Amino acid sequence: TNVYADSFVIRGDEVRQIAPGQTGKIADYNYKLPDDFTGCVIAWNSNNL
Amino acid sequence: LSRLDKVEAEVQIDRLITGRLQSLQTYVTQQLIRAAEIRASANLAATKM
Repeated sequence: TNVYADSFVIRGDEVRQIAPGQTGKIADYNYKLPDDFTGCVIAWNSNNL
Repeated sequence: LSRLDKVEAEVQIDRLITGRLQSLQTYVTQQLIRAAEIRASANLAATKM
């Protein structure tokens, strides 16, 4: 019906925090996936930029 | 709830709930069956009475 595309840049270690229902700094105080999230997490490196 | 972060603790509490919630139906079903015996014995009394 209606999608929300939201993006940001995080570290290569903390991206495993980027799982809904997990802990760690990015999911604790920065950006929070919900308790029931069906969204897809797309992640890649942009080290050359 | 104290030890574990909720996202995993959800699955744990299931095994409690599923266990306990089942354990009620066991108890309830027993009472139904057992009451149906008393219900039969009650009529025997009401018949004698």
